[PDB]
Amino acid sequence: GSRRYDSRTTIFSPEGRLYQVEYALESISHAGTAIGIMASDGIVLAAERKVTSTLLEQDTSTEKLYKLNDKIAVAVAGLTADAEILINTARIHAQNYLKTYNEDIPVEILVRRLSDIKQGYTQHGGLRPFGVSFIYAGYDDRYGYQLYTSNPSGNYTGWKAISVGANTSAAQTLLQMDYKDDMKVDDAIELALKTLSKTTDSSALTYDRLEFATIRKGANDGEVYQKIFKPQEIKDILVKTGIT
Amino acid sequence: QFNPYGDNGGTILGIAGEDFAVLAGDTRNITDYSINSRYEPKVFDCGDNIVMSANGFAADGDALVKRFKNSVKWYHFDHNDKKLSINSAARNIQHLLYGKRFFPYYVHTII
Amino acid sequence: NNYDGDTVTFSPTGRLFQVEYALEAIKQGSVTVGLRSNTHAVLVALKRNADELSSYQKKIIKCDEHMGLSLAGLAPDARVLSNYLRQQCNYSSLVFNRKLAVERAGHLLCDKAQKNTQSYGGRPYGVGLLIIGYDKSGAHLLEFQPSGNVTELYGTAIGARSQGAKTYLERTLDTFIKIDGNPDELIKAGVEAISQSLRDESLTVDNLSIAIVGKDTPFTIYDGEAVAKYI
Amino acid sequence: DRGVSTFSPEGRLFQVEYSLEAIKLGSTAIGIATKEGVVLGVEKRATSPLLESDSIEKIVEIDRHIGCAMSGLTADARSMIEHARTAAVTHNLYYDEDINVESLTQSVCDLALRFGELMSRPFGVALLIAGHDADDGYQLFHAEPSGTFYRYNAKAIGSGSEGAQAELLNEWHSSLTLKEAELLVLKILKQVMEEKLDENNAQLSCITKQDGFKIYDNEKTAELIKELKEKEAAE
Amino acid sequence: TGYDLSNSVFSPDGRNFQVEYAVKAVENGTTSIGIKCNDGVVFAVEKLITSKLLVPQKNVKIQVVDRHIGCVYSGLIPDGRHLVNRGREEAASFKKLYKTPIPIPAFADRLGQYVQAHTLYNSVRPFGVSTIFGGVDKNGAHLYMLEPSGSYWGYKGAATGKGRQSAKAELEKLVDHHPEGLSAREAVKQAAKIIYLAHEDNKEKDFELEISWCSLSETNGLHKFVKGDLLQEAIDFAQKEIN
Amino acid sequence: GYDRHITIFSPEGRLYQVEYAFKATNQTNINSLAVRGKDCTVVISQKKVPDKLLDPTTVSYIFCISRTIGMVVNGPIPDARNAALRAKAEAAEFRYKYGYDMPCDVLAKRMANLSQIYTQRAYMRPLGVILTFVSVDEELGPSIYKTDPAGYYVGYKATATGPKQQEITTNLENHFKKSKIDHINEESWEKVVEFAITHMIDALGTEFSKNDLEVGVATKDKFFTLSAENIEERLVAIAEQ
Amino acid sequence: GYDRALSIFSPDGHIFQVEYALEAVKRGTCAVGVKGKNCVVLGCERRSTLKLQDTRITPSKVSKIDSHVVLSFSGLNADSRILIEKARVEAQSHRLTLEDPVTVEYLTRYVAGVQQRYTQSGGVRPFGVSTLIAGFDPRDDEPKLYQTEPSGIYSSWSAQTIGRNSKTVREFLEKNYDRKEPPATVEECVKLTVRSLLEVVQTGAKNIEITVVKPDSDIVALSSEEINQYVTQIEQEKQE
Amino acid sequence: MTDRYSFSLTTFSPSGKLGQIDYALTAVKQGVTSLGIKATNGVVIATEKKSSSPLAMSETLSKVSLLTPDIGAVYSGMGPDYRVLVDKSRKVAHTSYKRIYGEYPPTKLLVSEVAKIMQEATQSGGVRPFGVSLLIAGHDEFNGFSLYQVDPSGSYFPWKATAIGKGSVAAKTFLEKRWNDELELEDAIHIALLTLKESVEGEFNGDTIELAIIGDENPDLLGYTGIPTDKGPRFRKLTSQEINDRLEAL
Amino acid sequence: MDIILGIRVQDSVILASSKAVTRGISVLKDSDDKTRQLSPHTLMSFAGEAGDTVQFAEYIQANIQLYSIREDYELSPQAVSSFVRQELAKSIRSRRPYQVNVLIGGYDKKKNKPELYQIDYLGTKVELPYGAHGYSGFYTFSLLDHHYRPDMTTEEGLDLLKLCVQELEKRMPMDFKGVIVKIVDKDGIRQVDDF
Ligand SMILES: [Cl-]
Ligand SMILES: [Mg+2]
Repeated sequence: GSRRYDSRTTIFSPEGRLYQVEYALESISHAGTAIGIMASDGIVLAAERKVTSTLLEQDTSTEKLYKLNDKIAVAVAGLTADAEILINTARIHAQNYLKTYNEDIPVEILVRRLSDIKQGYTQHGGLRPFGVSFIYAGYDDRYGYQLYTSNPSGNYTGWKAISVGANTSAAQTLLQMDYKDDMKVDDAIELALKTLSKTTDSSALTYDRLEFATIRKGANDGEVYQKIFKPQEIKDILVKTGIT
Repeated sequence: QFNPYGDNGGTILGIAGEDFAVLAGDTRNITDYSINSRYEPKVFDCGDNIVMSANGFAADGDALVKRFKNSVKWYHFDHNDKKLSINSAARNIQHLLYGKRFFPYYVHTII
Repeated sequence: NNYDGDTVTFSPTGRLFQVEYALEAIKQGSVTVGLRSNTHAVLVALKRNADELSSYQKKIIKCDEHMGLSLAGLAPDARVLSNYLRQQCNYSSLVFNRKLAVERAGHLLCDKAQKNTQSYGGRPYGVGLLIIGYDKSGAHLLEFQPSGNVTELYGTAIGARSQGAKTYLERTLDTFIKIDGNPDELIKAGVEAISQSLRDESLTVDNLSIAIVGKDTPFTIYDGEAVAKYI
Repeated sequence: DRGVSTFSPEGRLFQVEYSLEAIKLGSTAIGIATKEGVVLGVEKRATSPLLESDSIEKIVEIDRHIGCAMSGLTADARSMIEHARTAAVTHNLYYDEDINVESLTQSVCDLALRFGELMSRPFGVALLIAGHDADDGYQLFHAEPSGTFYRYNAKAIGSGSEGAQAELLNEWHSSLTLKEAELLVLKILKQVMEEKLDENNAQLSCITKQDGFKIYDNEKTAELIKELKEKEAAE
Repeated sequence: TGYDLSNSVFSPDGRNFQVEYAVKAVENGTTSIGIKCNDGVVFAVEKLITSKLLVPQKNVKIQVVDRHIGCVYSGLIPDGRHLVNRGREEAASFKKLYKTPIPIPAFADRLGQYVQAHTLYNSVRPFGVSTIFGGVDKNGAHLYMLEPSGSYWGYKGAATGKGRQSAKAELEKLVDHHPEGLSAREAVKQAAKIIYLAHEDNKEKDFELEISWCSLSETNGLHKFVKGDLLQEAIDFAQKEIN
Repeated sequence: GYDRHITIFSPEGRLYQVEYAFKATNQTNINSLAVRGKDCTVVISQKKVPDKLLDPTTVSYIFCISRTIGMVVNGPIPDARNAALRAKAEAAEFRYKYGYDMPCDVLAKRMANLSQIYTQRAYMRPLGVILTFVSVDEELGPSIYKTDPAGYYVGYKATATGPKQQEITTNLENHFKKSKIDHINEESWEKVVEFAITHMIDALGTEFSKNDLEVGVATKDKFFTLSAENIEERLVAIAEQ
Repeated sequence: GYDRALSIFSPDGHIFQVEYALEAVKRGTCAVGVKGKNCVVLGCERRSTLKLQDTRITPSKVSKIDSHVVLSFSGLNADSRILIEKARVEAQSHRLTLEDPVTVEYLTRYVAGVQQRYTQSGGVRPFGVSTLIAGFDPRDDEPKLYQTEPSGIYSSWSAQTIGRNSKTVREFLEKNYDRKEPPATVEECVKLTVRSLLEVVQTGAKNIEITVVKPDSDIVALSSEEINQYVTQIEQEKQE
Repeated sequence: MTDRYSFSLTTFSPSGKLGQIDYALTAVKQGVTSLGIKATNGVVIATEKKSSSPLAMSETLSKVSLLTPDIGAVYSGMGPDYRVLVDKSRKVAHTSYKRIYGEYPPTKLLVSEVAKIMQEATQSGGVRPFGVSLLIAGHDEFNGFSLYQVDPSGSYFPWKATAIGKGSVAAKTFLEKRWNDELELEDAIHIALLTLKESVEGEFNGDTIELAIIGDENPDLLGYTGIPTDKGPRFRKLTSQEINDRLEAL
Repeated sequence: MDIILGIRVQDSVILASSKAVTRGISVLKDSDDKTRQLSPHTLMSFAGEAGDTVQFAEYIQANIQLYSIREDYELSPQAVSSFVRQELAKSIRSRRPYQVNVLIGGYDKKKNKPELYQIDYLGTKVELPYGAHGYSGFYTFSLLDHHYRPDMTTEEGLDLLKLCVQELEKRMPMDFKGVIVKIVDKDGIRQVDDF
């Protein structure tokens, strides 16, 4: 029968590893680098677009940075199509929580549930896992500003600064060097861009090959604002830090 | 509207002695003011020295007896031809009757 | 070789190897004999034990008051198939107030075994059965094989070294067929038939298993001291 | 790969035969049936000295009149015991009586072959089911993952089974007392066990008509071990 | 390669090797034939007497569908029975809805589509039988032969099994020598002869002859078995022709 | 190489099972042809009855799908009949649901979509057939639409299918180059059938008797097949010219 | 539904998928459980290749199943969340029907049963997780410590360890733990747990987690400085 | 019986590649060239009508398809896969949007729904990916004119102009030179015809070329009058004659 | 079941619930506690159909306790009330709805404010300074309209509550066997033993 053609996506290797999870991570390692940096007064999300063409419409485009609700955003590394399936699920889960409790969802709860979905694809169903790693940037009134990452295994962890996708080894070393705990948002913006500028496989880092976003309390009095940067705004912040 | 029950009349009577027991019943079967049969038995030998009668609505009575006789048969198959004791038969019949708690067998049963 | 992974695959010569491997399980099973006259039908079964401390595996199963079988091969598969026969015999009684014909009993078993040989996932039954019975057309004996093939016979035998008993019955055909109105003599012929399949071992009191059905005889099984008469 | 319910060329189910190899790796379990009762005994086999041996539950009650000992992948036995307990209690509810030991064993053995492509594989555990009923008296059954069960006067299963079974062949007779059977299980267990037999790494139990199924205390077994050693030295 | 390991897989030729392998199981089986006549059809089959212990006349292989259709087959006998069981369900639902008994061409397609359905998936095995069948309906007599692939045609005469080529040759002579037509009673006698002639390809074990027929005049349009005097008369005719 | 057993992509972006289903099309060794008249659509096919024991009336690869739609198949008869039964059911259901007769091109699309599913879904094999649908559509007029195992379909001015399809195709191409029009400029369907047979004779290079051919004709409000005598009458007309 | 029998027997009588799940446990960070006279202590390793972590929000290694029972583990982190959730649900379900919190044995038996079910269910792989379950039964002062594993077997332990280099720390505990006299106080039990982890860990900084469970739902996690004091004390006594 | 293929037929290889997606992209590469160009006041999409036979009527086979009154689609790769995607894309525009909001979806969201369908064929049980790349041109009130590409993976990208299929590498280079942000619709049609002539080999006329635009509203193509807010479809398929007129002044 | 009251004061929420359980012409019990602690700073009182009341209360209790364990965090009174409302809103369109009315009294530790929510069996939620279910409200609402002040202490709230119970004992037809009173504040939940 059909047994002949089954790849057996949810099995262990002799060494105790999940083949498909490991290979999905190998896929993600070729995706455009995404960096998250958490400051005391906000969070930065920076991501490098995958080898841009000059005729690509840059202003009305969304590849890396997605909004889950007013308080939580994600940076994507891997298959965009796979990520959008998970994003719409996460968007729904956040609204279910709000409908139930009349409170915005805590960041970790949203992360855990999205990670539990990924876990399911590695243990049952016989389907391939999602070839996606997320950086979650968000705020709630319990823990304040939070950075998380999840990967195809369904395992998630919290971070002060983190990178996913390509050149994470090099990127993480640079972040580990220059990061400190009393850091401000504007400093974190500069660190994020400087790190990408050194780890990039491109010749020079330009505005058209970047997506950028911040989550500050820079609105008026005790409230959070999400700023998905426009092309011209990325151009200005790139000049202001002295990269171009 | 359709009424699924009926009354077939008749009456039954069980008495126990020291080393014996009797189960008697009249042989008349009726509907309303008409006689259907002057000789229609409703006291049956079910095997294992158990006699049974289910008097009231004859359709339900026959169905129950038929199910119990079948229960005795499968008791032999599943438990190495063991004799079904009268107390065990009684309990088995309870489950037959209570299984239709919300659409009852309209009968008064005696074994 | 490459065509024996499952029952859904034909070989290049048109063979079903999983069915043939199921057939092989019967040959490994202990010997059992079936034979009939015009008035009675008899099953004789050599029971097998694990060791001297163990009991002897029961080979004969009752299906109704007028029908039953003996088994050879996987015993749990015989339990499934005998249970199905009990239900079919019982359905015929409750619905039609009719004792199930031994021929229809065979037809139903054939069709049940067949479905397992044409579908993916399932497997063939790993047991052979000898069904005896007395119905409206007299005494009957059937031979069931898990390929689906059912065959009505005067006498037969299945299991290990069954060829010895089968040859004897082929010679004795004219004699035992006319043992009418005599149960003990028909059994004697069956006990002598199964004895042709014995090697080193002989028929003892807790080893032999006999069953009989007939005109004025319900299907009844004899074990233990009840078969001491026929040794 | 290949189907789960596949026959070998010799006419055996591959998975059933492979599960039998798993049972051979399991710890030893011995059962002996007498006219005064049925005795069940097991090797506990703690993997480490830090493991609290009293938590090793390889002898188990099914009903007051039916006990059970196991050997092999003992985790697989939990659902089998659960089914047995439910079958026993359910039969008492339906028929106001104790269930026959044979009928209980048959119910457990019906689960055995309910695997394929139902559960994904056969059970990797063999059971010794001991009990008493009014009809056939004291009985001992060996329930395998093939769906087959044999009644035994005495039986050993597990790693030291073939050696213990040969010993049970010589020692068993139809006039054994309960006390004699208790010592005989201890004697044979001590012979096939790797580590030295004591009250902490071996467990005894029995089923009698009068008192039902009882697992013996470590204090009670210790005295039977001491009684056994003295009797062997006495000749 | 490996194209023959799974059912419903096209080989590079455009062939389904699993179906062709089922045909080998049909070729291995006993001989069975069908003869179309003036106002009906006749079916006959070879039953190998494996042993003296087989009860004569009591292992019937020809099967009736509804009351007007006869079915016979060569190959895996259980597979044939499964197909007839389906045929009976198909015929019953046709009569239930449309009142009239199922026409033979209509019935032929019901089996055809069902057999063809068992070549569409790897989860099922093809049928290991070629089935010769037919009967009498409102439009007259019809004879059909259905193969493991689901392929079927109408026939003047049909044959399958181990002695098919011998039977086909003998059938072709009847078609040539009787252009105006063959009668029902004649077709029974010829059927007996052709089975006896086709038995030369399976002559180790001796055999038992079994014949059935549907005819508008002789059987009143219903399927009946040939028994007693008419059977023995057909056997004697066949015995005289071999010598 | 399990990518050649089921309908999944090979490294070079191909579906081998689909390609092998195309080769099954020619297994019968029959050639079909379809042309359009002014008022009609004619389809013709070779009829080969090798076995003498066969009932030749039951040997057919042309099907009456609906009253208006006809279908000829190139491929094995089991798959042909499978497709025919499904098309008949689809045509009937369409009429019931939407209140008008299913058009030839719409049925062709529907059967093509079904064929497409078999090329994408693994458990279902492609049917080894090419389906040529013909009618006189009430909106589009004379219509020829053809379906294959890939799920491809298109309308045709005329078409041919079979082993010697290319020879027939070019024969028809050269005629429409000459005539300068999209159809057979002819009043009666009888002469359109004569054209079809004549050009098949020229392309294949074989002569035909009455029993060597099979003819289907679509007119306004009915599709029908010709008997042996209807074809014989048609063959006589060609011979006497 | 996906039906495939992934966990199956091999010719030698082994279920390789269950055995390969044990290898995933062997890869996981070390976890240790030691029970004293009036307490149980759960110690856990945290690998130090991860700097720039946020320890406030990062999932803790020891999880509360109820107010009186805790669960630690070794193996796949994602798998452990599924077992913990199921256990937490069953804990509340038990309180609802029996009107009494779960015993530690009962909770263990449930978790172990879930693990076993995944070794003979179609379409699923076994949990790549072993657990240490510790706590105190309701209205009971006797310490309880149980272990589970992918196969589904469970058992009680005076002291036990699981995960990577667990055979080294088990060796340590086998000679240092006296059955006749377990750690009499909380300090003695924590020290023995920290000592056992110091055989394997690397540094005693932010690599060791300690959780102390006492009777009547008295559970507390130790901070860095509190743990560091035990590390400082042990090293000074070692230099002798 | 029954679909026993409940497992994924697309899986990750050791190198991290998804084989069936890569192979689907290879099938797209073999396919005939199609392109799209965005202007200031419109969008053009175009492709070659590769005729299977000269007896075949290429008018009956439509490579450029209307999805909504303001959205159109063209492809490169496997035609049957495209046809079913158009059927599903049309239906999903109604079921998941128009039947809820009483208006047609904006281009980006309809593209998102098509992308979802194509992603599911990459992960669901017993199916292969779609062997096509789509170019979807459209207009909506709040986003204006837009052009999207959709690949077999389910990934989609917005373009100022692009090409897919056989000669896409050369065609994209040609478009980079000619494209500016001040292009009028007629200028974009002119460039589309120039770009497409490079990839086409045989005949180059209105009968072998299929071209449609997303431009101004067409009240004449609406089919009714009386509702002022309803001004007609922005999608228009250029006729065979209309193409030939622009080929003279080429 | 019958009488459940609630009063939110400056620094606490006070719930009073009748002790009588009546069936037919018999008072089966006179010491029944018609409340469940959902979390350390959230208390729910309930009244309605026999069986449904306790079954619903304990079901909600289990879910909140599950949440507390999972997140190691106490849900706000507003969050618990919204959860409860949604459950009742589902219930009302079920095959057999929960015929249970509830009051949820809680102290929000983040806001340092007491909160009282009144929810009926339809899923009709309102935040109130004082609340009641059943026929009680027909007396207590007007009484509290007069005597209630927003800046009252817990002791003043208890005297205000005594005034309600006295009025109900005077004018209600049924003997409800007094009330159990419970206070919810910053320090958690405690029971007044002498009322
Ligand atoms: Cl469709
Ligand atoms: Mg209200």
